[PDB]
Amino acid sequence: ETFKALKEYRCGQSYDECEVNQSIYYPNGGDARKFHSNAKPRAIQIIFSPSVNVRTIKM
Amino acid sequence: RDFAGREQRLFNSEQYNYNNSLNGEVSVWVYAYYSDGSVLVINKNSQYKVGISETFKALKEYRCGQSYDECEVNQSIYYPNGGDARKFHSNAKPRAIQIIFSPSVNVRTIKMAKGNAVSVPDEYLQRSHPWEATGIKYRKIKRDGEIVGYSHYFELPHEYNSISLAVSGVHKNPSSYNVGCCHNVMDVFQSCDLALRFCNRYWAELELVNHYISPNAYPYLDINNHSYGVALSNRQ
Amino acid sequence: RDFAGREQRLFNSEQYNYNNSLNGEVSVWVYAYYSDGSVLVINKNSQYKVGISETFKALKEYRCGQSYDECEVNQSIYYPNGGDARKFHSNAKPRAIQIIFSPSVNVRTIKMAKGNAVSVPDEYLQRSHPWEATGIKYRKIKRDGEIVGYSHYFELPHEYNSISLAVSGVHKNPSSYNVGCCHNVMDVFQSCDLALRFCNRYWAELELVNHYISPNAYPYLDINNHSYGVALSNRQ
Amino acid sequence: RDFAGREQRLFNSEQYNYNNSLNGEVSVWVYAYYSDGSVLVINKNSQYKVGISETFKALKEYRCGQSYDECEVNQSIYYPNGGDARKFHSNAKPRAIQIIFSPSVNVRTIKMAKGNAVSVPDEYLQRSHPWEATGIKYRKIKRDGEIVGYSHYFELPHEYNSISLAVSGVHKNPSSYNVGCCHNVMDVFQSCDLALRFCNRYWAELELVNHYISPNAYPYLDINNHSYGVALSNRQ
Repeated sequence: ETFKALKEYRCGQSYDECEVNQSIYYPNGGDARKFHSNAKPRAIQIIFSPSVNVRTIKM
Repeated sequence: RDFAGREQRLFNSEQYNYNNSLNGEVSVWVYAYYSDGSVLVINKNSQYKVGISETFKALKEYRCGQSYDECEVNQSIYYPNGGDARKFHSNAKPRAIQIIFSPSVNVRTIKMAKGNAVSVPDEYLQRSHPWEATGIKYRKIKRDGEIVGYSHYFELPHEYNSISLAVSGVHKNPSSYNVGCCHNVMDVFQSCDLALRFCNRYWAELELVNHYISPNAYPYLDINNHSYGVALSNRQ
Repeated sequence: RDFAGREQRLFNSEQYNYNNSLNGEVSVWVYAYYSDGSVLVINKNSQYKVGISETFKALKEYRCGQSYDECEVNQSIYYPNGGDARKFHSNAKPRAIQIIFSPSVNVRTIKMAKGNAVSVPDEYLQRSHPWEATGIKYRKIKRDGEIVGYSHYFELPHEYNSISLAVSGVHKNPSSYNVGCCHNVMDVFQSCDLALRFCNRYWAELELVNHYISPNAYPYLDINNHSYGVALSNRQ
Repeated sequence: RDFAGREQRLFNSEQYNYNNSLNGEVSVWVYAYYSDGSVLVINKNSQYKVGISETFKALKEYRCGQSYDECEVNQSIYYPNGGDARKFHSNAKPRAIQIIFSPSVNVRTIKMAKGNAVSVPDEYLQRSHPWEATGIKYRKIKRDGEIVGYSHYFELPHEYNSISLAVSGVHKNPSSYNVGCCHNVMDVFQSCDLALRFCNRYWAELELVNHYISPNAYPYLDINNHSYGVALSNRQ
């Protein structure tokens, strides 16, 4: 996934968040009205099924 | 005895050489140029081999935060007079494309499928070879006598230039070790999963050079034929 | 014989001392910190004594020019499962609070009522003392060895930290003259009417420091524990 | 020898008695009842004395997340035929009011200023006493023979019942210690700053009883004359 694809999207509920992205790709590159976008993930968890071979996992 | 000097030159040379090793990246970028002066970039970075494939509709200009008519434009491009569009020429169609590869590609492996608007490489499927080997057309992007990238640039200036596009290249490998043979083939399959994609639309080529090409040390060739990138081999 | 020097030092000392006199201001600020990095400030400035009191709803983030769901969030915070909200945690809830007093406060008079979301100080009214004397928790904000303000900072990092908040302090008075006794009591009642309030939401702590704290010569303690303010007593 | 029993009775009695001490809360609630069956509650909780004051406009129904016409309604209520409203009777006007005090009030100190729509207590300012002492009208809200609160209920069923409203009561003090005399007067001034306010609109009296009155152990008297609250003095 891209950076943008991991951000929160609430279907049925954007211009500012486009500029947030621009300001994250390059410092001071965007015209965003916020210091921290709450649509950014705070954490990630990766889970594999027990059928994986753990030694082959790559990130 | 100038060890700072020696280590600076080795640090840059190691970067050059690592990228060109079989442990390093190969990268492709597709730039689509619109009449409003904005530029869409799609980038993919992967080990072993890399490519990008987009539909006609995916290459058209989209300004996030700023559609029914453009849906009908598409219908009228798939089949003549097939849509109910209120415009002769959509300004969301790209006017030109530039394909850039990293210097770690082998240029002889570059392949391009430049289809029509319904995603057929050469008029009808029955007569289509699925790609063309276009490496001979790529120009060297050079800085300080070093090849920093490879460029293919083509205009789509005619009303009939309505395209789907895919491109692919393989990382150089001047060894006789086949990275896709039985010993490593599953690692190539994993590389498909591990490739990282980026896309964004910049309002102007200036913004593209200043905030995308340059900060990332990427190669670029601008509309005035000026080369951008960073030479590293045996350089301080 | 350097009269410019002497007068500069006296001008600053007079400012320090005037503020600490019974003719001077006492000021309180409440800063609420949101997860988007924005900061709401509420300030009150008054003679004799000063305070601020806000409801749970009043402390939540409001971006002017940029609601039904947040109304239901409130209902679900007043009573568990009492609302029809489409979110587990409202990002409009403050994550932290900082209380700052001017150096003219008497720290021993500081009182705080930190209620629950229905404005009850300590679980049920029947068992609530209406305030706590929290002065012992205030840190000195210092510049150049001078106390420029007093700070109490507390996080609300848990889902259950849903608060109403009031704070109050009295201007220092090392005299035995009671400003609230019969000779001056009506002037204290008028001071209630005369207090000036300010509130605003700044997009970042940077903007708060640059455009609110610093231009006004106010004390501040930032999230990196850095002190801001202006030392004036016997200083040029 | 049943110490669990004894301690349970003392725990409840201590709550009853603490609230009635000079260290405890006194609380007032104003309930405004609308024709759609919704109820606005305003609560204030403070030491020593407490009150609420609202304008005519502030008492009208507001459904958050769900105005020009209602602005003109106001104009036509301030002066007859003064507005351009598209309705004879605004359903946002309250139909009734209930004032409830905590049992820690002294009923003889209760005062109410029930003004007209332009906030004048009795027709013209020149002839207005600024309040009426209405304590004799308050009913005891009782549970198990214990007074859990005091209630004044009045309908506004006529088109001309268009009101501004303020109410105030003092915490009981059967001692001869004057809490507002010189030794404690500044603490009463701080209590003004420390009072906590709450307001909310519940869709039905059911929701008000279930999610506001009952969870908080507050007194209430419903439209069927049923009493709610918790008796604590010498009770398990």
